[PDB]
Amino acid sequence: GIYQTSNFRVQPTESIVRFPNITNLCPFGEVFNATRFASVYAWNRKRIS
Amino acid sequence: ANNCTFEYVSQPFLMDLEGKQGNFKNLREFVFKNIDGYFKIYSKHTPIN
Ligand SMILES: *[C@@H]1O[C@H](CO)[C@@H](O)[C@H](O)[C@H]1NC(C)=O
Repeated sequence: GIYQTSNFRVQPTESIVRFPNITNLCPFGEVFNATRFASVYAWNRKRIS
Repeated sequence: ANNCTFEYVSQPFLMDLEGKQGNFKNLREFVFKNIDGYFKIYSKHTPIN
């Protein structure tokens, strides 16, 4: 007769990694490299979102 | 306009330069929302007269 013993499935060859970009282009760069830095007593902030 | 929190800048959206005389009425619809702290927005531009 015939007996269903096991299975032989094909395994994935590899895995592809990348990002879809999406909400992007951060202006975060213009924080550290700038001009006219404030003083210690003066307080400053720059929200990034 | 004092007490600030956030300021986002983008180019104009949903506007063109078309010149015609006749029946070309259009309808613009959005979905204003506020969920999870994000004022979500869904839109569907449906030019119809
Ligand atoms: C400030 O200078 C650094 C040094 O190379 C460089 O990353 C860039 O010109 C400025 N920083 C940013 C975040 O753009």
